[PDB]
Amino acid sequence: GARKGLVDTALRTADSGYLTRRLVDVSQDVIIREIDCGTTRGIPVRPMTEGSKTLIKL
DNA sequence: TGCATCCGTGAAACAGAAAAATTTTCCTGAATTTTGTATAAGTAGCTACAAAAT
Repeated sequence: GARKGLVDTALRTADSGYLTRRLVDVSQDVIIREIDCGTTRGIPVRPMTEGSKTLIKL
């Protein structure tokens, strides 16, 4: 096991860093620019509730 | 035509030559001090001198 665990590690290290690096690239400059905005629509929410297990107190 | 493969990504030659270069020489030339040298007064000195304070 332990080996497996190891070599893995040695990898998913990058894999992450990699991401962000994308993420940040794609999501790089949504900067708050502006209080005016407008609109009154949004979106709903509800606790996350796999099975009666409710993951997240709303 | 979805389905092959399949690009290519993110992770030792020489001798004889010559001609160059270069480079030491020169020289020189001039340019550039210094000094001589005047220079010319004015001088600031300086040296007596005089009356009047130790």
